[PDB]
Amino acid sequence: MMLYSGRSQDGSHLLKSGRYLQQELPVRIAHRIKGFRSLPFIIGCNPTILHVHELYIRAFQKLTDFPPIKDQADEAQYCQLVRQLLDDHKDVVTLLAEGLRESRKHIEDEKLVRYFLDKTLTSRLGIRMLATHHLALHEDKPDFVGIICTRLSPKKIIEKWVDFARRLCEHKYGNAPRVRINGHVAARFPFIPMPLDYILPELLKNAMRATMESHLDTPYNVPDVVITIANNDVDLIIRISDRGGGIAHKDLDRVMDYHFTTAGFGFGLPTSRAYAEYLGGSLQLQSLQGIGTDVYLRLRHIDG
Amino acid sequence: MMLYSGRSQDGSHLLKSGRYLQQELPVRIAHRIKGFRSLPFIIGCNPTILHVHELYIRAFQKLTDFPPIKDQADEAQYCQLVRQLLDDHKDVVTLLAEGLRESRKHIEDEKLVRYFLDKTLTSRLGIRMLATHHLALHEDKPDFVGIICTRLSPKKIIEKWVDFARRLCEHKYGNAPRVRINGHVAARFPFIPMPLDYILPELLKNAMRATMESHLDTPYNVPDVVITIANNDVDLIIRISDRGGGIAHKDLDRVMDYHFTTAGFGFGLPTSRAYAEYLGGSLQLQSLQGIGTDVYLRLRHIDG
Ligand SMILES: Nc1ncnc2c1ncn2[C@@H]1O[C@H](COP(=O)(O)OP(=O)(O)O)[C@@H](O)[C@H]1O
Ligand SMILES: Nc1ncnc2c1ncn2[C@@H]1O[C@H](COP(=O)(O)OP(=O)(O)O)[C@@H](O)[C@H]1O
Ligand SMILES: CC(C)CC(=O)C(=O)O
Ligand SMILES: CC(C)CC(=O)C(=O)O
Ligand SMILES: [K+]
Ligand SMILES: [K+]
Ligand SMILES: [Mg+2]
Ligand SMILES: [Mg+2]
Repeated sequence: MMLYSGRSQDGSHLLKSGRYLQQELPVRIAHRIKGFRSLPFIIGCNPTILHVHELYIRAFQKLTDFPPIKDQADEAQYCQLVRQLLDDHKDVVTLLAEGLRESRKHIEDEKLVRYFLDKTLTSRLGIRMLATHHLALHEDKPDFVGIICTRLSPKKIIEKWVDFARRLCEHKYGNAPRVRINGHVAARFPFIPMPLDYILPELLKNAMRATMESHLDTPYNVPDVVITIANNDVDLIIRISDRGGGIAHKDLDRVMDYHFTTAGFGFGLPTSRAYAEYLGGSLQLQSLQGIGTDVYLRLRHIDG
Repeated sequence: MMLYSGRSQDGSHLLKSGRYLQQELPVRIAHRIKGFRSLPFIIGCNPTILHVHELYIRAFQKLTDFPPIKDQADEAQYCQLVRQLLDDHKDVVTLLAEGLRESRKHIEDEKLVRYFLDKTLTSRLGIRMLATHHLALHEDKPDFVGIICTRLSPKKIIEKWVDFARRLCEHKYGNAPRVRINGHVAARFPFIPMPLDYILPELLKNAMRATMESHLDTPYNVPDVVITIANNDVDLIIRISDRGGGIAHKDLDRVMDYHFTTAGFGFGLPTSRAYAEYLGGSLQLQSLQGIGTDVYLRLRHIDG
């Protein structure tokens, strides 16, 4: 999958981009439909799963019904369709979580659901990146070409999600750990924010929850979460280290399972890992039981 | 393999211990000999490998020639033999490193040498622990039963090796990183020091070297190495985190190979990992290229 960095004045690059998207979306949607068609019958019969299955069929129908893009007029209407579909599918992760929660227990092969979700969610991420990139090409935001930030600061985007997670945490516990950021705090490079926008708040919420729940006696005084940025020519590494007591030995093999939670659907970790690996990186956990957890997010730098 | 914690007044436990050792050593030595007999011919013909092979045969001969232990008089002489053998074999790791260094290049299957060394070095560690434990049973050291410390402080033993590594480092570079220790600094529990005595200085030397070599402009002012102790009911975790620049992507798949070094034989990491895993734990590396490395040593608590 490619994100067109091309720019032009007649607006021809918008046409080429739209034509590529028009070519690409139906194919990738068809792959998701095949995934639904191959789900174990008893899972596929779940009304929420069926609802999502039908959304995808409906998406494929609308996309294939759209005439080949001939001019900017057509391209403009196609963008309307894509916006509609993006919105129609915005709750898909949540619907799948819900539909699978109970139903998947009716199945011996637990590998199956994991594979279906990894494949379905990462293909969806890719689909949404492509579509959103095309739409964003019409925008005149500085330092962006579509959804590509030409000079992303890891520190800045981390801070954005830190403020977000801290507010959620303060609402629930009356306080939140402070976050310190160190390492390559001045790094700036071309990068696509979207996956960080998913992953970072998931990891931050986990770290803050763990910290508060292990400090119930001193909610007014909890250990900082410490984030380290390492930027090299190959990848970006973001280490998130907390003193929230660690992931217990008895839970460790379970925490990367969809649905597993000690508490919201238990999707944060497996989804984040699937996204990271889909993009050529990884997500690794180091548990110091009794002390805390280090989470390492790695993402490959831009292929230009 | 079992370390007899039994104690008695007639000195009968020394007899039982000796009889067990007399039973156990020849068998385990015979296994090492089989390992030499199965080495690729061209490696087995290396004169240094042949020398080590012959040492093991000679060990097996002496052990099997020793009459069955009947009384404390016999047990005492057996201890003399064991002391001799421990001393005769003290340079074995170094001889194997040397004999294998070139010779192993004459071999397609690089898996072979790794397996031979993992197996040979860990079996040897076990053999030396057992023998040294028996000898130590004659000692009256407080807080020890043989080589088992009844109340080991991880902080204390870490500090011992910190002082050791720092002196080596200062000798070579004119300075050494300071080391801070945090987490469960007051932990005390029954534990066998011997494996830590191998592993800790290896990891500390790596961390200090990396730190000095990445700070050649400011040898008088280098970042601390930070060690975190986590003690729980399952394992002991010792995390050693440095700011020495990390292990490069191009080296990462090689650093756990025997002989691989960027500089002394390149044995520190693979040996430490083999020892940790032999004892039911592990050794894991997290590289933040451009920033530093976290090394996680885990060792299972005592099985009583
Ligand atoms: N930093 C952490 N410290 C301690 N436990 C954690 C941490 N991160 C995740 N976990 C554990 O992993 C489980 C799975 O996390 P996740 O997939 O994000 O789902 P959720 O947060 O919805 O439970 C959590 O319920 C929690 O028990
Ligand atoms: N903490 C560290 N930081 C950077 N590089 C490291 C670190 N630890 C190990 N290495 C790399 O791994 C290689 C292998 O280490 P090791 O097996 O201990 O052998 P040696 O120290 O003899 O080279 C080292 O040469 C070094 O390049
Ligand atoms: C292009 C849309 C159908 C978006 C999509 O695939 C999804 O979010 O599920
Ligand atoms: C008992 C000894 C022979 C010691 C040993 O096996 C060794 O160190 O190689
Ligand atoms: K989970
Ligand atoms: K090595
Ligand atoms: Mg979560
Ligand atoms: Mg070393």
